[PDB]
Amino acid sequence: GKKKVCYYYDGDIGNYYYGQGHPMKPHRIRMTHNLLLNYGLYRKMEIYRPHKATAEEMTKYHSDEYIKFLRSIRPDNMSEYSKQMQRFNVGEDCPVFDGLFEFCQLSTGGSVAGAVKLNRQQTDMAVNWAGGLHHAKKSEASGFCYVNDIVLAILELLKYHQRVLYIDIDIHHGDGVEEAFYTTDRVMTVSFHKYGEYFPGTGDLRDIGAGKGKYYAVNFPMRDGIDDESYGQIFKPIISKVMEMYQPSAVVLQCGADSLSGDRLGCFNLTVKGHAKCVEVVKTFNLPLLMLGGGGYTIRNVARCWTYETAVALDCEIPNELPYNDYFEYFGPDFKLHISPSNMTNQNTPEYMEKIKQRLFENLRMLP
Ligand SMILES: CCC(O)(O)CCCCC[C@H](NC(=O)[C@H]1CC12CCN(C)CC2)c1nc(-c2ccc3nc(C)ccc3c2)c[nH]1
Ligand SMILES: [Ca+2]
Ligand SMILES: [Ca+2]
Ligand SMILES: [Zn+2]
Repeated sequence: GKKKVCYYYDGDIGNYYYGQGHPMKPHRIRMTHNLLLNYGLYRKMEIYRPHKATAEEMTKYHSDEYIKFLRSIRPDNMSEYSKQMQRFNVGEDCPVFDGLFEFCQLSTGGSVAGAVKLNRQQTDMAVNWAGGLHHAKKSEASGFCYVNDIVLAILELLKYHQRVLYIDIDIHHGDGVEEAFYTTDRVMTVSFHKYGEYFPGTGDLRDIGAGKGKYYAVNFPMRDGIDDESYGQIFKPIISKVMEMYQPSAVVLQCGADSLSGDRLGCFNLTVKGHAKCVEVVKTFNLPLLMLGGGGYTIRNVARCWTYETAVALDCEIPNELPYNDYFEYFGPDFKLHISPSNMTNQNTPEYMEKIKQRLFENLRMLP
């Protein structure tokens, strides 16, 4: 039936700025919030302002030196940290910007607070669109991510859940999360991503985990142009088999919107309905679920996507005609919620999709 949904948002999140020309735009979180408020989606959700996660909470995964660096570096003192900046990969993709640490604290706070709420059985679903920063490593920033809120949220869920399933539908491989849990069977990581001449270069079909974690990392490598039909045909069968074999007690779903058609950095062809079908599939298993954001670089489409996925979480039908909102002009020329796919060729033939699915099924047969 219909579930209780808790949503995490801090009104200051949209003011963090990565710099001119940087594709990562925290303002998309504020556009999402304003659109979902104007659709009236606040009437059915408990809205919470996340606390600022402490350096101590972040060191449950990240190194003390790395978190100390993030808490200390500022654009005005960067000159004195050239050595640490290289060591921690702070540069073009992961720049130093005003309020960087506070941005990490808010992104992380939402994810950890959502995990605590789920652990206490006070909600069925927890949503943090500011989270899902899946590339951050133990002592290194990567791919616009500095603190891995997902790993921290999973560590929190592991306090009450023996097995946690992580699913990542961002176009980029969820490498930081996969790496963090690569040698354990208490987390199964499943990533669907573009693979081949594409960041971060990891997520081959043959990367399946190591030691006690062997068979607990699942990667579905895809080519350009995947559409709703093709994605839908492999997502539900894979997730159903993973649910059957692994029997997780909690799920974390990274909803990176850069897998949508027309994304500035992505080359997939999903519509908002095709992307949201993943949320519908996961929600059907009736397990405690933490829904997170991630990529998404055509910001009007990210706001549409996450507003629709919040409506999906709430089992609320919302009209295609967009309500008036603070960013109404960004949704022209149509002013509709749903998007059309492009004429791009789907390089993922039906035979390729079935072959990769069958290889993943062989690996899933190896679970106990
Ligand atoms: C939030 C989750 C997520 O969606 O998975 C994150 C995606 C991260 C993508 C990172 C990717 N990085 C890369 O491909 C790494 C090899 C390089 C080195 C750095 N240059 C700037 C780009 C090539 C990349 N970087 C860019 C890019 C494009 C334009 C930029 N423009 C500016 C001004 C600054 C940084 C810029 C970075 C595109 N692709
Ligand atoms: Ca992914
Ligand atoms: Ca694992
Ligand atoms: Zn991405």
